[PDB]
Amino acid sequence: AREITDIKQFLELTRRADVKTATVKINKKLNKAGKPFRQTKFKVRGSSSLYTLVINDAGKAKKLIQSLPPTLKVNRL
Amino acid sequence: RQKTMIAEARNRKSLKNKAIMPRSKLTKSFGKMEEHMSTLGHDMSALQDK
Amino acid sequence: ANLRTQKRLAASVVGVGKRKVWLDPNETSEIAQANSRNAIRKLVKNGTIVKKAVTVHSKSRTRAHAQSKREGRHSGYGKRKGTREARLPSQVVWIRRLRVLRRLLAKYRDAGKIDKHLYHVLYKESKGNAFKHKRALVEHIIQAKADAQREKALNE
Amino acid sequence: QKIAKTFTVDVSSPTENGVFDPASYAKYLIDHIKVEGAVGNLGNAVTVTEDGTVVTVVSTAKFSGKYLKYLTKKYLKKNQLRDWIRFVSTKTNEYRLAFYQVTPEE
RNA sequence: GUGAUUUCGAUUAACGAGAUUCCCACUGUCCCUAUCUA
RNA sequence: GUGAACAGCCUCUAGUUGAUAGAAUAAUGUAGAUAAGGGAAGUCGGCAAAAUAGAUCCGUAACUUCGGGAUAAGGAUUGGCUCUAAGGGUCGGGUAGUGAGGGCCUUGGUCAGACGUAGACGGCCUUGGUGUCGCUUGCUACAAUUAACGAUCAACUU
RNA sequence: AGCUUAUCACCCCGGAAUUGGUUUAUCCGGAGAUGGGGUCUUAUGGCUGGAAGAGGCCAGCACCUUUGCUGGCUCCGGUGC
RNA sequence: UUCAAAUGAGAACUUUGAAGACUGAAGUGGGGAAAGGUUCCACGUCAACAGCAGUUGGACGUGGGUUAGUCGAUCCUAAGA
Repeated sequence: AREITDIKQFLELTRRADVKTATVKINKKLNKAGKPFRQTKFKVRGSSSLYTLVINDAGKAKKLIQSLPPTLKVNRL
Repeated sequence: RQKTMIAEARNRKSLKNKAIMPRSKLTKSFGKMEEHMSTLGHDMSALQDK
Repeated sequence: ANLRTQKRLAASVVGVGKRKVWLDPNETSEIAQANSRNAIRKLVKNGTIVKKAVTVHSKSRTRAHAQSKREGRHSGYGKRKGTREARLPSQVVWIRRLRVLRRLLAKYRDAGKIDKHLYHVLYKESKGNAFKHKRALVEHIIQAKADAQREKALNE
Repeated sequence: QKIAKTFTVDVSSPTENGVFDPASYAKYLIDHIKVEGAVGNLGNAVTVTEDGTVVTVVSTAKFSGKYLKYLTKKYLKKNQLRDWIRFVSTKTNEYRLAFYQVTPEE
C-alpha cells in the first residue's frame, strides 16, 4: 500500500497497463474541530501495490471521477 | 416495609459470586407487571389493550 | 438432553468462558436442536443464549484508602514492615536531589546569574553534598554573590 | 467557556400511557441535581424546562448524560418505576423513556 | 608430605543440620490431670 | 489489595466443584489447642511444646587475622484522627523607542469559481483591528548581580 | 510502505589557566576543550497509506421459517523509584 | 456441597437453571518440546472397565477431522562420528 500525491502521477498510474480496478471510498471527518466534511480516497489496484490518493475537496473529487478512464472498473464503497 | 424490602433485596442479591442478570436481556410477563402496577395504584386498560 | 456441546459452542461464539454463558432452562429442546455455530448464533441473537456480565471487583475501597494515604494517614511505625531503604532507596533520593541541583546550576549559568568559575565551585560542592535542597543552594548562591561584591568593592 | 450543552428527554411513551409525571420528573431534577457539590446551586448555570412531552436540561457547568441517566434511574427507583421503564439514548444527548421487553403469555 | 593465618609442639579470630557442662527466659516434661475442635 | 516482596491471606479473567455415600458422636488413636498453684521437682538426656520474632529510635561486651563479633546483650515505640513543616517540574524579560514580515483579516474596496431561489473554499493588498494594542528580526536605553519572584502542572515520602 | 525521528560517533570555524565542560557512578580537552553550525546509524517513537470498508459497543426492524435489514458512536488526556 | 426441572425402566454422581465454595496468575488458567498414537469431534451404546453408581467417559460400535514459497524440517557447522 502506497500513498500517491501528484494528480498527474495518479492519472498515468490509472492508465497503466496492469491496472484494471479502482475504488472510490467516502469518509466523513472533521477539519480542525470544524464542520463534518467529505474525504474521497481513490484506490487504484496495481499488480504489486494498491495506490491511494486522498482528496479533501468534494468538487475536485467529482471532477476527477469524471476524468477517470472508461475501461477502468470502479467500485464505489 | 423498609426492613422487609431489605430482606427481599438480601435474598435476591448475591454478588460475591456472580452478577445479577440484566433486565435488558431478561423478559418479564403480564403476571409480573399488572400485579405490581396494581399495588402501585395505576390504570390497566392501556396495558390490557397492548 | 445433554447440552455440553451447546454450552461449549456458546462460549466460543460469544467469546467468553463457559462460566459466563446462560442457557435457558425452558428452551431445552430448542437448544438441543442447535448443533452448529450458526444455530448457536441465532439463539444468541434471539436471547435463548445470553452472555452474563462480569463479576464485579470494585476499586472503591482501594481508591478511598489511596486518597487517605495521600492525605497522610496509615503511615506510622505500626504500619511499616520493610526497612526505610527498602521502602524508598536513598540512592534514588540522592539521584533526584543531585539532578535538581545540577539542573538549577546549569540554568543559572546559562541565564548569567553566575559566572563559569562560581558555577564550577558550586558544581563541585553539590557533588560533595554541600546543599540540602534547591532553596539552600539558591540562598547560598545569593550569599556568595554578596560576598564577591563586597570583596571586589573593598579591593577597589 | 459557556457552551450551553443541551440534553433532551422524550418521555412521550410513559406520559401518553398516563402513568408518569413530567412535573415530578422536572421537580426531582431541580431538587437533586448537584452543582459544585451541592443541590440548590443551579441558578444561572443549569436550567431545566418542561414541554409536556420533552424535558430539556441546558447546563454549562459539569453535566453529562451519564449523570442525567443516574438521576433518572434514581427517580424511577424512588417512584418504583424501574422494573417497567428504561432510559435509552436515541441520538447523542437525546434520550427517551421506553418500556422493557414484555412478551405475550398466550 | 603437610594442609588457612599469626604468635609463642602449643595458640588463634570468623563459621558449623559437629561434641560437652551450665545460666536467664519459658513452659502440661512433671506434681496431676482436665477440657474443646476435626 | 495488603505487604519489603513471585511470601502468606482475600478478590477479578479463565477453570473446577473431582475424591463411594448415609446415620450416629463411647473409650482409644492422629492432628490442633487451653489450663489454677508450682516451675525441670520429669527423663539416660529440657526430647517435644512454650517463650522470641516486623519496622523506627537509643544502645551494645569479651575477643579480633582490625575485615568482624553484631540483629551482640539491653531499653523505648507502633492504632485512629485533625493538623504543622519539609522535599519538585514546565513556562515565564520588558516598553521608552523607530518600521517592515506571517494567518479565518469585524466591517469596506478591484480582478475572480464547476456542480445540485443558493454559491463556500480559493490565485492579490493594508498605516487597521483580534498617541494607532501586536506574534517576528536590527538596535540605543538598569537586558537578571530581587526570576531573592510569579503563572501553571503533578507523585508520594519523611 | 512513504516521510520524519538519536544517544554514540564524525566534520567545519576557533584556540583554552582565574582551567573549563561534565555523569547516579570522574572522566574529557593543544593528539584541539568550552562554544556555534553541521553530517551519520534508524534501536525507537510520531504522522500518513494499509484502514474502517475490519473489529467493538449500542439503538430501531420484520417473522412458522434453513433469516436478513436500518441507523448511531467508536473521541480527547494524565501520571510513575 | 445444596435446591428444583429435564432425560431416563432406573439419578447423591448425566444435562440445564439457581445457590454455596475453591484453584487465586510460582493457578485446578492458556501454550509448546519430548513421549503417546486417534486419546480430537459427532452420533449411537453400557457386556466388560473407569476399586460405590452411572443414562456419564480418554470405555465399546460407527463415521468425520490434520490444507504452508513465508511456521519447522530440509541448508550450515559444534563436541563428536
